[PDB]
Amino acid sequence: MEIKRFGRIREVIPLPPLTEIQVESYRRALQADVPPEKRENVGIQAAFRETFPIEELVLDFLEYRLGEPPFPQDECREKDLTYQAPLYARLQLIHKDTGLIKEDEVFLGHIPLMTEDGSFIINGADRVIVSQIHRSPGVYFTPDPARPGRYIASIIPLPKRGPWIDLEVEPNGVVSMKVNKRKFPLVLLLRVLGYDQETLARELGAYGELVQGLMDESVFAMRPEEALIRLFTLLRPGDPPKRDKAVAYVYGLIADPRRYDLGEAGRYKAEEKLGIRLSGRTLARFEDGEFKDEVFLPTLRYLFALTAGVPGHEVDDIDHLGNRRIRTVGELMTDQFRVGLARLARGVRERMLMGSEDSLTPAKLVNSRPLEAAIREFFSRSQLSQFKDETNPLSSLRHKRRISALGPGGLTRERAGFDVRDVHRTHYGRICPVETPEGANIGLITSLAAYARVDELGFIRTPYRRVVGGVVTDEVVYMTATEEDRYTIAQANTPLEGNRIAAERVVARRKGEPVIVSPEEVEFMDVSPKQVFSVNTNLIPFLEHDDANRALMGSNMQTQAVPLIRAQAPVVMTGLEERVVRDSLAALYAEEDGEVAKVDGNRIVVRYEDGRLVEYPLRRFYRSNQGTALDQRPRVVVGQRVRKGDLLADGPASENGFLALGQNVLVAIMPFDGYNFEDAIVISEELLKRDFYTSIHIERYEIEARDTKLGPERITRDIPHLSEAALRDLDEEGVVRIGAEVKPGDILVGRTSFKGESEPTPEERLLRSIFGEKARDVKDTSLRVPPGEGGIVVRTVRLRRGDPGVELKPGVREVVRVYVAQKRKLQVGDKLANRHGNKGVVAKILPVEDMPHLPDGTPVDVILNPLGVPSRMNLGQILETHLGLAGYFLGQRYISPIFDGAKEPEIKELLAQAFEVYFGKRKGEGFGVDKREVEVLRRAEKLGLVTPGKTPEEQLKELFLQGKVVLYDGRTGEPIEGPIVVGQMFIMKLYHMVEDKMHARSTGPYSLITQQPLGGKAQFGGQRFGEMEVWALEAYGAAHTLQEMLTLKSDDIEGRNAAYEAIIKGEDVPEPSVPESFRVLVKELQALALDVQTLDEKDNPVDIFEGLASK
Amino acid sequence: ITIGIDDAVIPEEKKQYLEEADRKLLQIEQAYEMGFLTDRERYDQILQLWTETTEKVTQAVFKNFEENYPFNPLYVMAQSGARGNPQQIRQLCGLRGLMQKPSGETFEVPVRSSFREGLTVLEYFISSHGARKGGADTALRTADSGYLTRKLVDVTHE
Amino acid sequence: LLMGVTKSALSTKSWLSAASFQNTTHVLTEAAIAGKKDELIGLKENVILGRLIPAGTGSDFVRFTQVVDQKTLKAIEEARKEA
Amino acid sequence: SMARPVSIGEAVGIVAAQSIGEPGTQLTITQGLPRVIEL
Amino acid sequence: AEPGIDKLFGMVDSKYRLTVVVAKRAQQLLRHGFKNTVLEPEERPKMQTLEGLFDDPNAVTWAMKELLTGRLVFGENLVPEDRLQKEMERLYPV
Amino acid sequence: MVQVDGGRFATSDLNDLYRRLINRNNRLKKLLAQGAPEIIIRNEKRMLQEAVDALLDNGRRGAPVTNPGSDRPLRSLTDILSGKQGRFRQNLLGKRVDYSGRSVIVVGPQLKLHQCGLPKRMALELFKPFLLKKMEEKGIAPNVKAARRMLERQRDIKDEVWDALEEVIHGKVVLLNRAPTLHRLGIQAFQPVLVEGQSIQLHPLVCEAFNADFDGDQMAVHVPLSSFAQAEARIQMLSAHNLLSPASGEPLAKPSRDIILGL
Amino acid sequence: PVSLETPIGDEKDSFYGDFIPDEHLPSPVDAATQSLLSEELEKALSKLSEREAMVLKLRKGLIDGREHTLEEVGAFFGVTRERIRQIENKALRKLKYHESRTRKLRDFLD
Amino acid sequence: SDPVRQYLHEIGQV
Amino acid sequence: KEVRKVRIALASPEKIRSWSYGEVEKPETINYRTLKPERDGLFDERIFGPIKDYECACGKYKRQRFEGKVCERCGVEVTKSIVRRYRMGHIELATPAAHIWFVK
DNA sequence: CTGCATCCCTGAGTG
DNA sequence: TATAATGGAGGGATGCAG
RNA sequence: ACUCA
Ligand SMILES: [Mg+2]
Ligand SMILES: [Zn+2]
Repeated sequence: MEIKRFGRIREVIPLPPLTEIQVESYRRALQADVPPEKRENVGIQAAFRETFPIEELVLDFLEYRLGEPPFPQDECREKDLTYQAPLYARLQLIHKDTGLIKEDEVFLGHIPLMTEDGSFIINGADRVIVSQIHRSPGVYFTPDPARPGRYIASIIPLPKRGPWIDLEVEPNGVVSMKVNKRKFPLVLLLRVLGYDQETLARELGAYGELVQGLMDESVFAMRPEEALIRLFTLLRPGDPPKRDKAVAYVYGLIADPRRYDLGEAGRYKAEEKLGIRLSGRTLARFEDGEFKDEVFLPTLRYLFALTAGVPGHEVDDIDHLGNRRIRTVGELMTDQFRVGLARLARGVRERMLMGSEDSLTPAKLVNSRPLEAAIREFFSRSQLSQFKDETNPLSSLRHKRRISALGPGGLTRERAGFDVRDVHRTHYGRICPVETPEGANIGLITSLAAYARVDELGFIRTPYRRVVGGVVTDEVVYMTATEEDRYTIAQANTPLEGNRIAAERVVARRKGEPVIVSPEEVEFMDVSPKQVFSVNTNLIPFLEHDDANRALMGSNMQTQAVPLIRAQAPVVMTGLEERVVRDSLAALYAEEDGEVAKVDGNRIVVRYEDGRLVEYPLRRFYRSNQGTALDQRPRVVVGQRVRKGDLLADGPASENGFLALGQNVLVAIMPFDGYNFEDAIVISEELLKRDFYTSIHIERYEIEARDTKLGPERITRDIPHLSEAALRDLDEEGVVRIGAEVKPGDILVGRTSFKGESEPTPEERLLRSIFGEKARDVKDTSLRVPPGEGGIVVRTVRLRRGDPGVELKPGVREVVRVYVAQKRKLQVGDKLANRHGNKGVVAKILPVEDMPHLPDGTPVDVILNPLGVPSRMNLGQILETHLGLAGYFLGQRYISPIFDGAKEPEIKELLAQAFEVYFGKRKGEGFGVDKREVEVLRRAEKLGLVTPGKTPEEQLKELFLQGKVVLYDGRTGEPIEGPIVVGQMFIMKLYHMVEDKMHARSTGPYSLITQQPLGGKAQFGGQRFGEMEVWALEAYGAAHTLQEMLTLKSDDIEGRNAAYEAIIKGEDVPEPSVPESFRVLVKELQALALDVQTLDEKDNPVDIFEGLASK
Repeated sequence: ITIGIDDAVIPEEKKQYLEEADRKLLQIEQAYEMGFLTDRERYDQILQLWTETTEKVTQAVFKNFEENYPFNPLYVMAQSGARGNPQQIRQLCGLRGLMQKPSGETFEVPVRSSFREGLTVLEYFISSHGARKGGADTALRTADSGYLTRKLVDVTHE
Repeated sequence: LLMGVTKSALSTKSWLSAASFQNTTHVLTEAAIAGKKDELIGLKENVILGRLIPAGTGSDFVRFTQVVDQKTLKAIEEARKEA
Repeated sequence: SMARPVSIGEAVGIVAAQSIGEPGTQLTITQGLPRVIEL
Repeated sequence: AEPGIDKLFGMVDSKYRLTVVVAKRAQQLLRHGFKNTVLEPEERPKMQTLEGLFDDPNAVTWAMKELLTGRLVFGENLVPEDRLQKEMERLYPV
Repeated sequence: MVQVDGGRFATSDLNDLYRRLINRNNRLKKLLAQGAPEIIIRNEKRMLQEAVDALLDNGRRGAPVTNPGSDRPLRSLTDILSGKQGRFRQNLLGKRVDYSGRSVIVVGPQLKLHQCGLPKRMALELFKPFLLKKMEEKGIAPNVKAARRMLERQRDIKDEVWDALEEVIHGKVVLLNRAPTLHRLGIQAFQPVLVEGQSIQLHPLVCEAFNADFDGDQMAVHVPLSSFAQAEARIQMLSAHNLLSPASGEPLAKPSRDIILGL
Repeated sequence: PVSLETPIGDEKDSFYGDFIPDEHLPSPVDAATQSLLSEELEKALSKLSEREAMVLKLRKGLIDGREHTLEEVGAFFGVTRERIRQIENKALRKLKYHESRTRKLRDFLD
Repeated sequence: SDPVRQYLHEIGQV
Repeated sequence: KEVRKVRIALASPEKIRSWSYGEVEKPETINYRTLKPERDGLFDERIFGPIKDYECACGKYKRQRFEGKVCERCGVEVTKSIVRRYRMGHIELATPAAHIWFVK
């Protein structure tokens, strides 16, 4: 079909590699494809260089190398393995006394490898390392909140890389330095650095009254050694002030590059703010036996010049994106690598003392367990390491571009006020102002802008076109916020004739401030509107017409869209739906030009120009992390000529290379019998008939048979006391057969466990005697289908003990996995949503005959209530519906770019072209205007919609240009008394489905200590009746219902047992007893040496333990 | 009852009020550059002018609805109390209005566009500040409200 | 004396209520020193004890109300008259 | 809730607390919920 | 709404006393198998099954209807508890 | 100290704190018996005091004692008693309960004010023991054990048990609740109408008191068991009996949205 | 072993031990089933004579908890051990017949 | 407040 | 009798010893091979009660016909296992220790 | 004034 | 059971004590 | 923690 795209803005550059923030970060961190001699001192190389040489025998580092993965990605996902590469390090042990050298390559374990799409495979599960925003290290100057005319100087290194130092001018006049919560006069530390009164007087004397507050005679009287011992006594009281100890401590605190590490960005920010040059990333140096200052004097000078009001000195905006930087995958992984390496170095140093001081190899000296433990900890249990969101490809694409202010080394939720969550003016082009979580995490979790990229220092940069004179060049400069604040940047929609600015007045920004400016003052220009918003936000057509609060929900809900079996791209696109499928490697493309040799459901074989025959296998019906089916379908035919970059196979939720998160349905905006009341949605049974919004979902079940002290657990078809009807679909070994239908209660894998030793009750003795049948040795522990689940068994995986290639955790004989899939049709309670924030649950599925329908008999698909539009102020869906009506009758789709798309006149023109097809067809078919159409036109000209006096066709066209049509009620056949908006809308089926969320419980599992029911549907748990529900029951005065909640329905053991027996016997429920959690409270208070006594009216003790706890 | 894009009716008075506000802003800038009023007084006068212009365009929206389109969907829903309030209808059909910086200080330039006309990327980014600030306000306020409710329950329960 | 809702709730005579509110250690230490006895007057105490709260159908005002049909009522009346 | 004299036994303090607290999330030139808590 | 709920609230000084009376009367009806009812055969609450009209199993509906009739007497200290229980067990055995 | 599913062992931190205490106490006794100098005895006594402090209230004084290879402080008795997760607020002033369920809500315009749509399977689970008794009264099962064994498998469920469940719930009411429960109308009593499907059907007029809408909200269901609880729910808690706000005295169940629009 | 207080999620809101059921204490269903078994056993034993039901109750431990030998039951009833064995066998015969007739105790065989 | 430092100080007195 | 009041008060060492069914003298928990509780340990059945209802540790007395009996061989009382939620132990300190609640 | 100690929404899902 | 070894970091409120 | 209300 035809695809019409609007907009006159020409983007000089395409979108960057959307997952490059992960890929390039990790590639720079590993440096695997760089030959070891040509590596830079970065990442793993920097960590090794920092940890070594280990001095004490001297152990030094030469070079590392990374091997090839022992298993591929698919095998890792299959076998619960980490996709990783072996790490080796060539170390030479040197004896500086002997000169002896023993060199060896030691194995340091494995390091997880990032896949092509920017994710990891940890213990079989896909995971993403979310980038972390934080304060950039450096030297900042903030206003002192207590004293207005004063300021605080803050020296901040990298996280975990040293203390924060605070320089302050105390009210008494002396300058204080704050380190590790202790304060002292900065003059003492300056004296340790070797400064004398002459130097300070000549250096800082230009700022009048502060240098005298800096002067202290007793400190200048004593030489730097006495000052060093004095400072050590101030910082470490009680520690005997041995001079070498003081040297070591002060060096490790300030001058040690191993214990103190300003950022490379920190060094750059310090050099740029103070106007100096750093020889390293420490605040001072230990050179020629003494201490030499680096940072302290420039910072103190800047502080004094700022306090004195010396011009050219400013305070720092700490939320400015020039002072806030991103730590990506490589940096966090390298930090944990460095920690593990330091622990390994401690082990090495301890080994260089014990044992034989002569016979030692690098292999004997190195224990790699700390390093492996640190890396495994980071990748498995860190907060920034998250379960990959692969609901649809866009889910993972967005997940990889996430930015978190939380996590280790960052904010807690209470530490986050309004300042951090705010949208800063420097977020322009860097951080999306729309896409952020609704609720407690708002402002803390954000998304990277579309055109943004993180530089090597960690600052987000955005592109701008250079403007010389009045001409806009095609050269683009990626700027940081700090450099962006220098220029006057015009908007991307400023009129142009050629490369020349065609407007006499342009809209521009100066330090984020909007301004009207002459074309001679234009230094740069925006690349595109797309650069201001994230990837998800850039997929919302007519975004300029949607309120931001609802566009947020649209962006966040595109993530939750479920891949449909008949998924299709929207009729109104933004132009990004192809590129998203491209960069999220779900779809398959051709490497070079060539011809398709073979097309199968499982594979595609292509013969390229090179003559080489390349076979691409297709992922078919694979289960994602969230249960959605990831499967690739071939889009080419045998003998087809393809070019470089042509589509070969469609991934999940993609149609011919375009992103397909939902379906295009014929929607009518009107109330309907209160079934769309309060955002609810009414749908047509025709949607289920033609399998719209039907999705495939796979669930994974697992069971282990292990060795017990009572005998082995066995996976077997022989299960005690079971009928052949129960064992029908199990094979010889006890595993359910592939293709069988399983429902709740059915057996997936049969298993027997040896009965725990137990004396049969006398009742069992008499029963056994009556029936004369021996009680079996084993008990039925088979895995069964939980309530509400089931489907078709598509796969079984079995792993035993003693078969080639597999080894389980200790004690486990065998493990069996069963994969069950299900085709889910749309039903009542499932959640739908569009890209504009309109979301609702399906409340009614009507038969086709009850659906409102067009005059030509076409029924609508979805009925949306118009009451959801005015308060929400998201008009983008309305324009989408109008343009979708136009494209529905013209048989074409559209690309309406963001902030530069189809405007109302063009939509009116397309609607006229569509009305011609919609009505002249009828008129040629030999039919005139309907009677009910005439009545609707009467009521419409009463509404001022159509001009009175025109022909019925002219008035119907006037209505059609407004996007409204005559609609017939399928129940009566009479029309709706007014013209109604009808058109094609793109609606998605979200991951929230009633089938997953419906749950109920009579009785079930209880907790160990509290004896209260467990929680969760997965544990068959009960609903929590919290404090506020108790408040509700109290305010109602419902005492017995509340007491049932507190006793019979939970943790009153006698009470609940007697209640169940009474109800199954038809008797009324008994009087409740003492809640077991109260006895738990009594005993836990006794463990705190407190006597809690229940007393009667006579103040006599009452035993709620019934003699069981008293001797 | 339905909602098309034409059901958000821009009053003819909007252009008149906007040109009047522009001539007034030019007068204020001229009275500033001649040193009659400070930066403070000029900023306050701009804010007040735009506030009164916003009120004027709101009243124009609702008067045009009342006189020429009394059965307009937005107007019916707002008047009946079924949905919507005057300020949301103003954002739909009039102007979006003044937005505030993260500091709470208000921008000199207002958002002249409405959601039917569509904003500019600059205006949208300017509105995002207030949107985010309101979201954070609600998120941090729910906890205080619940804490207060629990305090009151504990003090009045007997 | 005027004290806020927090201090007033912490100062109540019932130590179960105060200890279930806030500052559990302080309340419990002072109550254990004083040998305090909770009379189970309020609602939180009886909720902790799993008791029937002194409100609504649990109020002593309506709790002991009896129901009897006129047939059995008159039978009991004749039985009590003949004693 | 019934437009009639309250019945003996009605837990009145709980109703007071709930009535005061329920609109708390709606409190916004105005001091608002901080003022309510201050009082 | 429950039928005649306004008149039922009119019978009592406290709504919770109405609740107590209804609950205790329902307990009586359940314990004695509805054969202690003050209702007439045409006043018996009915329930529509697939077979047809049967007696309403819900004792609370029964008790509210009986209370609406006025043939029940409620109050405090009308009779000792043991004497009441045993005269009821004599008039309507288990 | 319990053995979990896979045969692994899980234990409380109080055991480790008690072990620290007992080790230090026995070491102190042995050091006293062997006549150690006063420096050693003093160190051991101070360690014993620190261990008792750790057992009673860890982190109260000094650094919190942690398990090896972990920064997680061990959970002492004081931590068990106090806090949002403490014993009082988690297990005493509130509990998880039996005979409760939860599902996504859907607007039920055809419902009367005192009614709510309840899914069939939810009702079968919530009223399960009543249903067993009814299936024993009718000839559906020989006894309660056979009725439960029959309900266990979903394919063994015939259509007469649904009629029996209809007979069970007759006249009874259930409690619907939506979090957050800000005022007493966050819980309301409704007569259940059994419905096919998995969604709870809520009456429109009560959506304002629950602050409920249908963009994905879920509600919890509870079954009052006794005749007393059922009477309390039908008389005091019934939705149709609470029409005015206890705060303002104004009508709370009143027309809104589409109703106002049409009128 | 591993700590029961091991956190689940990076919220402080849940523990590992909260997901571990109690397998020791009988569920309400199991206690109800055992009570119904005892009651059905007494119903079936009432269909015997008092003497031949008492013989079975004494031999299988339903009384006093211990399983008496044939000599002890015979000496308690003043008969010969062969006599008590015979009346035990005929009581078991009547029990099996009533079981085949009423099919009451089958469901408790699991 | 630090038991290790206190014990080391006590050790340093002999 | 019905509970009308709840009293809380300090506990003397005498009252603590009156609560205790025995002294936990060992830091042992359960045996590494048998998985049974270690004697004089934190889970000792001789102190806190039997693991299984009306059954001693070694298995000499296994039914309710003995209740209140204390097995001579293993030293466990035959009662309901529920007592393991109730019965307290105690540790006799060699030196008094301050309750931190009354200190901090 | 400074230092330490305490509460800071609920329910639900998943993992 | 014996070479000698000797110190390891971005909130805010109010309620206490020095 | 992440998500929903
Ligand atoms: Mg909602
Ligand atoms: Zn024994």
